Amino acid sequence: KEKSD
Amino acid sequence: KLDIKKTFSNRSDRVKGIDFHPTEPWVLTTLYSGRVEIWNYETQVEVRSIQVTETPVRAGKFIARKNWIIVGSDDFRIRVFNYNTGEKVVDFEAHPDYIRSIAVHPTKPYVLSGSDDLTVKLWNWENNWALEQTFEGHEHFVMCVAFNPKDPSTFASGCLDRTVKVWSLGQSTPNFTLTTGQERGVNYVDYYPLPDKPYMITASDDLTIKIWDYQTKSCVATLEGHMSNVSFAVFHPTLPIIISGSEDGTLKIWNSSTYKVEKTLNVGLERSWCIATHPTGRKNYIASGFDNGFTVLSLG
Repeated sequence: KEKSD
Repeated sequence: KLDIKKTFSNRSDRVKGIDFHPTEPWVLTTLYSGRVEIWNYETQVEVRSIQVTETPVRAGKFIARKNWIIVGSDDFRIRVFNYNTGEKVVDFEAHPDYIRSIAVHPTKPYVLSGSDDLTVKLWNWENNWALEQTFEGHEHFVMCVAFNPKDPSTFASGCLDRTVKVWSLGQSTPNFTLTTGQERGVNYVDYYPLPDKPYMITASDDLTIKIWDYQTKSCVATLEGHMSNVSFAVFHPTLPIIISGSEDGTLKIWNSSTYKVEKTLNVGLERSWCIATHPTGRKNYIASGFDNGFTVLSLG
């Protein structure tokens, strides 16, 4: 997943 | 005169969404832990809090005229709660993937949600939260949606596909697509609220913030200075400044005429994720959410 945080 | 004072700051799990109530001195935070909190920042006491889910809640807004908050989470759901009682009003799967952003129409009973499913969806609360439209066209996660406050029949969507699309309600294709040249994507888009400039602003992991003329589609300026991903950049609705925040841990206040940095703040809560400004500029309040909590500041 990109932009998980 | 810029004179920044900390009005209230508290620690919590990572704040992903944040919003001001327009008539009560309250701020809503939505957390990566699935919790949401409403604080009175003047008395420094919680109004209400809810363990909504176990997944991150990335998006949350007050709908003040209905006494609601609306939130969207990584479990794919939009939920709406009455903030006076805590009662859940509606709970539905909105997209088959994360929800990044929610916007509320100032005048009509519409909400927009933007998602990792590559769409923006329009929901109508006077029609049983019916899905009234799906805006398709983006090619990566939709990170941010925002209505044009001077014409809320249109709204802008910011995308990891390096574009902003501006759409009209009731029309299936964008009015135009802005090729930002922000090659790592757009995390955020916001409109300048005053009638003298047709401006929008975008923020990117490529460390830049850009100002756009949406009539001509030109880039008016590029603001550099952050050292890590820029999570947001917005125009202040009353003061002649832009406010941005970054994974470098700083907020920056930029002069909105000269596009030069005026002030850089490390509030010491690690990475910054989200922003709100008080809708009527009461005490010129802004608030930002971070890895380690939130802060509410009076700018002067």
